[PDB]
Amino acid sequence: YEHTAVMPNKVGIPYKALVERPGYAPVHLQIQLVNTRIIPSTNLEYITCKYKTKVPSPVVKCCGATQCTSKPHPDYQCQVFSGVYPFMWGGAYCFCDTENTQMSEAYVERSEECSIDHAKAYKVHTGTVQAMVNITYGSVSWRSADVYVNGETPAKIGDAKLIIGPLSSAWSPFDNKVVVYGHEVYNYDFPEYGTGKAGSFGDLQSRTSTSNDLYANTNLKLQRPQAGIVHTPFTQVPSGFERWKKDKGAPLNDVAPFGCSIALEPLRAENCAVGSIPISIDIPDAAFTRISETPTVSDLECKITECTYAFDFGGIATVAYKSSKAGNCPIHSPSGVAVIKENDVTLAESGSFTFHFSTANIHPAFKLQVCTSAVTCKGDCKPPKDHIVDYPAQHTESFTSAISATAWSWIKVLVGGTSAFIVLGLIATAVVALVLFFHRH
Amino acid sequence: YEHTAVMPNKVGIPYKALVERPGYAPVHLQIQLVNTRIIPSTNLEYITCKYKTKVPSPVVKCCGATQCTSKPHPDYQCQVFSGVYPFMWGGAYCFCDTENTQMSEAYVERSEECSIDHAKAYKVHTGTVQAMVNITYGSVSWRSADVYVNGETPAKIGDAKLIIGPLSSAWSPFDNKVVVYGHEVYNYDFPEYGTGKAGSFGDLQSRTSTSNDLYANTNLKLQRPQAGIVHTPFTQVPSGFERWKKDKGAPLNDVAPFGCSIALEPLRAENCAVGSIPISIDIPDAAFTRISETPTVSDLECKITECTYAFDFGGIATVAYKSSKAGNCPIHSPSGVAVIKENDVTLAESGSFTFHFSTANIHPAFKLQVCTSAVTCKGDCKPPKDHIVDYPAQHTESFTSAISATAWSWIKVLVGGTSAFIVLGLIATAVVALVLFFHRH
Amino acid sequence: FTVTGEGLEYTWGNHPPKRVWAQESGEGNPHGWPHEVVVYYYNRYPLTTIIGLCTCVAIIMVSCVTSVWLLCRTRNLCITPYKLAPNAQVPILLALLCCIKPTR
Ligand SMILES: *[C@@H]1O[C@H](CO)[C@@H](O)[C@H](O)[C@H]1NC(C)=O
Ligand SMILES: *[C@@H]1O[C@H](CO)[C@@H](O)[C@H](O)[C@H]1NC(C)=O
Repeated sequence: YEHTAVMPNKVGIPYKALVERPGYAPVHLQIQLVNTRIIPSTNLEYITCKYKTKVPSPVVKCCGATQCTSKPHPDYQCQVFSGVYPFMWGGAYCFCDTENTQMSEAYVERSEECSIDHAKAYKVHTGTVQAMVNITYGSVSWRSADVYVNGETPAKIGDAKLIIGPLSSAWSPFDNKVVVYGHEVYNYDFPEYGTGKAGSFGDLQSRTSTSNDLYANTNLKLQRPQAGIVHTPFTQVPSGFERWKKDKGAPLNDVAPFGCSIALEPLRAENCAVGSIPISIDIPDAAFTRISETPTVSDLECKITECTYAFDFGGIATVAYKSSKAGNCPIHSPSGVAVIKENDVTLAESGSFTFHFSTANIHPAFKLQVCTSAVTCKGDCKPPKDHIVDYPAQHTESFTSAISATAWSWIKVLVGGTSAFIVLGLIATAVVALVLFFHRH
Repeated sequence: YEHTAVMPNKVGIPYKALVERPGYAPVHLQIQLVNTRIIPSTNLEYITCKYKTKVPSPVVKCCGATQCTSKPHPDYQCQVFSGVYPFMWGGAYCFCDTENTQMSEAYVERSEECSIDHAKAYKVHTGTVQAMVNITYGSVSWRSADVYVNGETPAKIGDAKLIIGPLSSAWSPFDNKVVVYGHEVYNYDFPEYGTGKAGSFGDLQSRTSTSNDLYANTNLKLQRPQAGIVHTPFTQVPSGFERWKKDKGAPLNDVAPFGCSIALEPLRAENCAVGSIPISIDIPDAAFTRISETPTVSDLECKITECTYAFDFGGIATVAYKSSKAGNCPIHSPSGVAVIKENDVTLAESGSFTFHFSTANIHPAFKLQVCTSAVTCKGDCKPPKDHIVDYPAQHTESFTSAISATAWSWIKVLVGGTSAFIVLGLIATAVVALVLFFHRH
Repeated sequence: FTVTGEGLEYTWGNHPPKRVWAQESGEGNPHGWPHEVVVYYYNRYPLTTIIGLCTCVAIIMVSCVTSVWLLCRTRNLCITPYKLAPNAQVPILLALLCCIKPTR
């Protein structure tokens, strides 16, 4: 039996419904999300890390000059400096005063920490969304399965079939380009490979962590040795990766709206409340019992003993009850006014049971079903206290929730007075226009 | 210099232009596009093939009754047939009269032909588009290169930067559901995982070619082994692959519009002649030449010697040129009215050379530029007398092509006659409106 | 930190993040007298009560002014026939309702 609904995309709180086949005892199902993951399809543009500017040992020729040549290396620089006259230990080294030239070449390469820490540039697409759902229905205990949230893919949870999706909103926390570092992601607009800007984020761009090719724009100037000593002095823009680490933005793990943590291994966006999901569940026919075997309840009345519109289950009500036979019966309130904590209630012959609920209305007028029979419970709630609370709201607020049946009375008397004066003026015009336009002749 | 243009996304037609950076000779550019590879990103949803029903050996327990569990197997049946008297050779195989057990286990699994043939079902996305292109500029010979069709990709063809901007139209032959079979694809919706309709397509649905889970759904039923012969008679719907082959639709490649052929191993539609392409080609500056070096050409006179508006270049014409000095000229018409067969003409003095061209207008008016000069020539063309031929259309037809310059005269004199008659009326109303009203006065 | 009904997640140092939700528990009495009513709803929904009050004073103003205009119009259209004709009898019902001076 196929039953369709819409459930809010809110992870913790269960979603209770009563699927009802006429002629069978209505069986009570519960759908609880425990993961909802927005998994984008990504590809690795490149990775970046601190660089190391290795300097080969310079070649110094006496009484004669070498020349510079170019080798296929990232940010390779050669500069032959003249008249060096080096002074090593154990005497001067190069005989000829002047006509002494040092090659002094450098080049840039991935540091030995790239393999450990390295930002990864990713370009993301719409991707897919999937979730872990926990199902209960009738006597069948909780059974969990992973489902794809799209309108088509079903999932055989136990013996029921479940189709979840699409999300009502296609929102995803990730922009086109993202960068993952450590365990946090950033919505950075990283330079397209091969356009690095010498020290802001792209200064080392290796397609993969172990790619021989490498792009490097560290602005490696090569200064001359001075004072007759042997070394290769270079000036260089500091690591763009270091600058990025210092001036790193707030991570998306801390800035994402709707409150979803970012996990890493598939790059999920986990458990954020955007919109709602349709539910289409096919309950097995074998889980439906005939009506005759299940209690039928009549002569009902419900009296809300206590109720405070707190986030938790701050409402206790009792129901006067007469039945056809003893047994266990499900309970549910279809409307969004109140959510019932109890699912089923044992029922004697001509007893009176109690149930708990959470509501957001000052005046919770809601309808409650007990085995195909509805009762209206009115109550009058009272303000909670203690302000900040650690657990989420178990109910959904509506615009007409806080009106407290005197404020209703006030807007009633106001609109009534306003309309009454207006209509009185209208009837005044009628009577004057009647006695005068006509009825003077 | 950078030259930008747009071009028909046609497969054999060359696209001819002249780059003109001032103070230099015009230089002749040719682009030829030799395949159009529209590569859609796809995900394999599930594969399918003929089923095969393995019926393990029945359990014949003689006196008494066993029961069998639901072991997890695709579309598994197990039903105990009570009251069996299995009567083999050399004795009946059981010593009881009645109260004997025939367990009738049946079980369905992927056939071995699935290894070699399988209608694998994908889900098409937007993907990327790329093409193999062939350039010719100046005196440089032909230079070919594959290119991603998106503005953001240098794609250096030789020594020039070629940027091919995103294809004007985003049409793709493939809908979101495609099923690949053998050497062809089908634009068919596929009842996806676990929605198998039990007998048309999705009788078997295996997540990959070698997957341990298999959503068989084949409506296997088991019957009583007749008359005490040991066997497991099973009745069930024939294979969905059978009926899908028999009632297979027309393959997409036989239905794909815009002459779109399909290849398989990237699942790409080639030669897809929809819409147009922008082009931005940054040519080397060295291939240019100073105008002051270039020959002067003057007193140009071109005469069409015979034309007939065929697809192939069915017009021959002659240009009498007078010259400054030996040298090369490009000749192309800057307007679509003609397409010139000859890329370059390398030319001596004081002479009269012939060029072939193709056109559909019945009085072409090409303005053809020889060596940064101009000459306009026109004349009658006649119907080329073949009906259907196999050469595609070299020229592009425009609406003002077929009018035979008497019909042009006819519509001109007609529209003039209406306009002048109305004008004569307007003049008559004005002149009576004044001569006869205001002057009598 | 202004914690709304939608909740607030705060992380302090290396401590694990903590989520807090602000249940709609304000000052003011939803029932009883008007002043307590308006203060309870102002603490609940500040902007909504301000615009709602502004709308309500606006609608009562325009209705009251239009009503009094209609009424005074009718008053004129009642008295003027008799005003203009001083020597007739002014019917007592009209005399008291479209309340009138007795003319000479
Ligand atoms: C489903 O809910 C039950 C009860 O709340 C719990 O024991 C079980 O662990 C849940 N499933 C998963 C996958 O967490
Ligand atoms: C480029 O065009 C020339 C024209 O003759 C052709 O020979 C050549 O094969 C084309 N390039 C490629 C890669 O086919």
